[PDB]
Amino acid sequence: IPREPRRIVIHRGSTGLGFNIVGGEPGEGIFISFILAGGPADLSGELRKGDQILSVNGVDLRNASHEQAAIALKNAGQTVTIIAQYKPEEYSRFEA
Repeated sequence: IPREPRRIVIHRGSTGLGFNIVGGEPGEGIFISFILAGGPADLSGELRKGDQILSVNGVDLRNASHEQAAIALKNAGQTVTIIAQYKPEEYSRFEA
């Protein structure tokens, strides 16, 4: 799994984008907390639990609140460019 930022294109399906995000207040980061088996994110093979979402369709989400990121993803349309960077060490702060 590359640690460099990676460009991923997901096409929304009946189950949505096929992943969940976790975040907090601005600056805590936005991370993929779950990927649905057989959903669009899984079929791409490119996203991982523990990825930080750096941007969505050119919207910088590095310092976004959970709410800001959730609305960005909801309004990103039916094709979504995600810039992701694998950061399981930071993600784990959010996982019980």
